[PDB]
Amino acid sequence: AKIPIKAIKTVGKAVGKGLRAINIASTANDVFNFLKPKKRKA
Repeated sequence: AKIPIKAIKTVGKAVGKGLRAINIASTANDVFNFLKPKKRKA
């Protein structure tokens, strides 16, 4: 049916936001620990 380009783009958008969601979630991890100097106390 008339829905090719929008078909591949639609799926590409899913995997695109899905893979990224895992990325922004992956970067948030290392980062979440990146701002943790040796301080420890307070």
